[PDB]
Amino acid sequence: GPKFPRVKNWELGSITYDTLCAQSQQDGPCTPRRCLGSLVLPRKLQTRPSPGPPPAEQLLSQARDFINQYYSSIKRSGSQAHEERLQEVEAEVASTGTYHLRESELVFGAKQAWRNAPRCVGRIQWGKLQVFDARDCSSAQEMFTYICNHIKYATNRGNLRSAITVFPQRAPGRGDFRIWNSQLVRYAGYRQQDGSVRGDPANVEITELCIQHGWTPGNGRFDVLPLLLQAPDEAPELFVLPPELVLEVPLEHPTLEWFAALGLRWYALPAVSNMLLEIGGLEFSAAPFSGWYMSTEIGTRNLCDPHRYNILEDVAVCMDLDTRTTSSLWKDKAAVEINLAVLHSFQLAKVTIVDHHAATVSFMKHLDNEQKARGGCPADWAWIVPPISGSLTPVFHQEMVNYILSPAFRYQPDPW
Amino acid sequence: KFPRVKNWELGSITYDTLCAQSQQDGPCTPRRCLGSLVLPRKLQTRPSPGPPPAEQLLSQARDFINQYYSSIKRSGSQAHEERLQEVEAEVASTGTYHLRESELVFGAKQAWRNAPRCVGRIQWGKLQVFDARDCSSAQEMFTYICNHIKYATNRGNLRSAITVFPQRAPGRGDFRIWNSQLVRYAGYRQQDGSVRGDPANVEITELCIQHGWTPGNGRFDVLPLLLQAPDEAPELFVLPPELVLEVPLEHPTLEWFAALGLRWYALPAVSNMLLEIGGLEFSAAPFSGWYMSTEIGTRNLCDPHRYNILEDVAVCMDLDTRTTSSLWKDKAAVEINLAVLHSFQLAKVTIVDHHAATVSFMKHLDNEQKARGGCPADWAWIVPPISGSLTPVFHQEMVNYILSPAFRYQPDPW
Ligand code: HEM
Ligand code: HEM
Ligand SMILES: [Zn+2]
Repeated sequence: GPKFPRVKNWELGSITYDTLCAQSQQDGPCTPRRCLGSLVLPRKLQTRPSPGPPPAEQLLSQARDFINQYYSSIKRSGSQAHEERLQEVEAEVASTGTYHLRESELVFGAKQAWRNAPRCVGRIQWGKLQVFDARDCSSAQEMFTYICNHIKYATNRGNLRSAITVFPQRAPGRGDFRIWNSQLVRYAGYRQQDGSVRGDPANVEITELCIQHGWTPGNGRFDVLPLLLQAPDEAPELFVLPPELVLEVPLEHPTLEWFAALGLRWYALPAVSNMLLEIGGLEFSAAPFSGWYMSTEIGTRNLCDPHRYNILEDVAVCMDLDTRTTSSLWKDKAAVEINLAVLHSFQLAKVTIVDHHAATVSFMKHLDNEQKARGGCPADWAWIVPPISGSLTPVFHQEMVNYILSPAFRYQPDPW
Repeated sequence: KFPRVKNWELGSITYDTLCAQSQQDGPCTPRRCLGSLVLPRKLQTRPSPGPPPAEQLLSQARDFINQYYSSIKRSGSQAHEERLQEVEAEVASTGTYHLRESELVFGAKQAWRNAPRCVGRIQWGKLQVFDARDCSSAQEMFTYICNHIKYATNRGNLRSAITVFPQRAPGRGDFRIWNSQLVRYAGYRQQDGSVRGDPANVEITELCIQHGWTPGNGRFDVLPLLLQAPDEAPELFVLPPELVLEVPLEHPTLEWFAALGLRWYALPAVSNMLLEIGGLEFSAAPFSGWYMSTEIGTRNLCDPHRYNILEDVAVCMDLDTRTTSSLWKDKAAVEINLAVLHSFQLAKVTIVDHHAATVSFMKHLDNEQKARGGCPADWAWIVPPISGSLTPVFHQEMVNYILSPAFRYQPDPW
């Protein structure tokens, strides 16, 4: 049949062929000999800091592909404007070694990067992204201003709006604009004398970096961390987010009245700030983006991972479950109630959130839309299927093809 | 060259060097990963009307023989040398060769050990191997199969086993078991497309009927076996009821669960896969172990295209099925899995929960890292269908590749 990957949905028995993968221009980590699809950070995309200017011949090809993508999106491929733009880009790279995007090209590129993200289950929303152009930013202080405005706009008192703020692109010999923190909102992780951790263990390194840079630490379990912002060729500067700007939700349970006594909580805005946005070969090292949470991220991963808050046993004990044996399914029961508490609480506080059932059903719609629009959709099964009740959702039974398309969001090395 | 493998829960790292011994290609390429696909597009097992290239077969045979003698610490011995000559001599003159029982036993265990989708491999060394290569008819296949079932069931104290029927031969038809498993519940299509029983077994149910079976009309009617000897139409055999151990499902605290009339068989025995050892192919080699509770409680009973009982259980529990956010599906699923564990435990039938199973698999990974420098594993199949990240394997990166001896899918015989 068709010389493309055949994809089956085992629930419905339907079949599709992915032809979009034919457009991938960047190799992944797999080979016919072995599959490395489960690796979180395979040395592939990894945007290792490439100081010296990038080969003009390579950048040019990437730039042309992106410009072609842009003109195709507005249905003017081959037009005079299309060829003239191509000429402009080639001329700008010729005399300067790099080039710059027009406003509309950046908006298109940022949305495409999200659309192309294989690990994102919320892509049905890809067309609705507020793109803040901060390419005029010239200092760490100004970065903070842009970031605070982003947070205010995106949070919108609980009715969250997806958004991305784009700071100046990378340039040869010159330092990068960087946000040291992995997310705009992170809870401190304080190493204890006995080796344990109070707070979020995932943030021990950034917490210590903040202290090394003048931050006076607290001693709580949910202390919001300050931001370490870095402008070109300068040491990072510390900035404390005004409390009124960081919306949080105290967690309570719909029927278990004691759950609220646990003093648990989480912040409303998920905003990734350490990834690199790549568009037409241009690299935006500082381009924080945010959406809204799927409840399992908080209730299952953040609160129950053994290496995170690890609250499973505490909650199970409160529920008076038999934690001495696996067959009682105490972990399963506790996790369900914790996830329900997250949903209930966000709903009570009128803060946007989506449960894993609703999110996956919407992602299935997205796959259908994309099959028609582009002939496929790059998707990472291991990241799309939720961390709890996997097979109870539709995506579990849907085979997926994973590949890299650009524009794209990529991991990049830590600045320190 | 060698992939770095990290466990995100513990921060530990290892390097898989075993993957270098892989000689068979998977479906992935640097351009795109097809790791989530269930069946191969090409990695199938094409017909065998003609003898496989002597050179290819010979290289596979030698490699296997080398594996075998290394396992008994007699590599380079006189026995090793002479065995290689025997294989060389038989292939050169006949285009094929035959395994010794001791080698078949080693090969079967290795095939299990190499299965990337199996989370129960810590048990790989404990496998009862029944040599059924002296079988010449469907009737004899039935006798062997019944004996396999009796031994494996063991009154509830399940024991892993495999029965190996005659290997495939050039230009001759294969010995085959048409059913995907030795124990399967019928799936009867009714008036308006709906299905009574197991929807996964509609096609096989109809085949049985077409071949003379008198169909029942229940939700859990055990199907008869369609056994096929070379180039003969399949023959129908009804398994003696006393040989098929079943477990009535009830819940530890929910009195009404038993009223649902749910049940499941004790013995999971895959019968439609091919066992490949040293280039030889065994088209009929049913193998069995014991169930992990999620297979029954989550997939078999809750999959939308299976018994799909989630909503019935939810209503009996008086849950709010009005919206997804009440997590009624999650609550119902947990209780259903608890009922499975409780019931099997009560009936004294071997079963393992997903937490205990994954912990043992993590031990297996460590054991294999020391013994062979790695372990092929398919993440999507190792991580349980419920409570994925609540188990250790979720946080463990895995490398998937094909090693031989191996169990592989093959075309349906009809
Ligand atoms: C509208 C709400 C959104 C929802 C519910 C959603 C949900 C998710 C989830 C559940 C993950 C996996 C998280 C993990 O397991 O670590 C994810 C990953 C991702 N999402 Fe979305 N997303 C949304 C918005 C966005 C936006 C606005 C962007 C970018 C413009 C985006 C870009 C990505 C990327 C690049 C990843 C992978 C990051 C990584 O590899 O760590 N998402 N998303
Ligand atoms: C002793 C207890 C055992 C347990 C608890 C166990 C558990 C499992 C589970 C949970 C699966 C995935 C099932 C699915 O999702 O469809 C599986 C697959 C598999 N197991 Fe094991 N296993 C055991 C014994 C065996 C034995 C005895 C063999 C072979 C001699 C074996 C060979 C395999 C193979 C080849 C697969 C993949 C089958 C397929 O592709 O559909 N397992 N096992
Ligand atoms: Zn792969």
